[PDB]
Amino acid sequence: GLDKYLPGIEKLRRGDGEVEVKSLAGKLVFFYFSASWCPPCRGFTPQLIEFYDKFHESKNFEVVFCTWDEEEDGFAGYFAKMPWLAVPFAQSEAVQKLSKHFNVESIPTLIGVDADSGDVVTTRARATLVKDPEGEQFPWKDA
Repeated sequence: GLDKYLPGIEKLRRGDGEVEVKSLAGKLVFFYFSASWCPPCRGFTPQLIEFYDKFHESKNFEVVFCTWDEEEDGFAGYFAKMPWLAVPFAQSEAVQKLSKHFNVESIPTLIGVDADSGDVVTTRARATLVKDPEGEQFPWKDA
């Protein structure tokens, strides 16, 4: 499923180490496009962390940080503040291609896909999450 979005990437960062992309089986996967330099990201990130801590297990999803930072030691200090996963900085090319695939023109953006089928579930989770903190309408399915 996730082969389409992250061609040939087999591992993702988690805290200080990594995890196999295989460990995402069965989950809804949210790609989070953000950067340390982005002003509206600052306010949205804590809202996403709150939702994630409350619901990642019970609503069975994962978040994968897809960085738009272009400085290496930017990224790392920035991802250290997040509880979820990240595309490794060295694989920024995959992130750029993913961003184009989903027509992400601005950040923050949050796109949810089904790990197993690859189907896109929601492209507007950044807007809907802020209006639905208790996830009553999760996963905010696209028309």
